[PDB]
Amino acid sequence: MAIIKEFMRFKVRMEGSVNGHEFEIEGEGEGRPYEGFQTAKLKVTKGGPLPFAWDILSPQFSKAYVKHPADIPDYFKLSFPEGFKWERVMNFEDGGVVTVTQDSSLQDGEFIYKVKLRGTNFPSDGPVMQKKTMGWEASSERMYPEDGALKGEIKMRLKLKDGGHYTSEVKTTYKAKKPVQLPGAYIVGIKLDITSHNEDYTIVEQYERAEGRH
Ligand SMILES: [Mg+2]
Repeated sequence: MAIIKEFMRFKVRMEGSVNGHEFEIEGEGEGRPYEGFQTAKLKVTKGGPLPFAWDILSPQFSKAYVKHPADIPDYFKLSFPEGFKWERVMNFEDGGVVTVTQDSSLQDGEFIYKVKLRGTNFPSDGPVMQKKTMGWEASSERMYPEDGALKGEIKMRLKLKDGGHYTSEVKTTYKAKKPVQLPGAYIVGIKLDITSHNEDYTIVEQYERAEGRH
């Protein structure tokens, strides 16, 4: 029967560095892929506590869980079980840069995610390295087919604790491991929130809702 069930779990591992500080994270998540929501519980397993804002990592922890209207081919779901890769660059307005690569697959009944991230050039006195952030505004990820993959572009807005925001220009390329039907251009509306964290953000739970529309 259907490869992807109405309820699905995942496991994730991230290896990363930000301004040369190495860390690892392991987590697990679950959600309802056709309804477009999911939760994740992440643990810093190496390199904790992190000396920077969790918020730059949160968008790196799951595109199988986007609700898609029936007339827009669901590139992500169609790619399983083999799955898809994605690569991302986030150019923040004060010059920090985060580059990410990710592999998604369906193995032994659950999604498996492997992420590698490199952040550099965050100013030492900036909101990222000083942990002065408080979560992302809703995003519209503009998806368009290009050069045989699905490209997404976002101008993301990170809220500041004091009031105000901090901007990032994001480009992602999502590419199935086997050829799959690409959609036309469309938009994925996304909202991500940290719903729980321990004091030093070595255990973090986050909730995301995502839905495609024309
Ligand atoms: Mg299993």
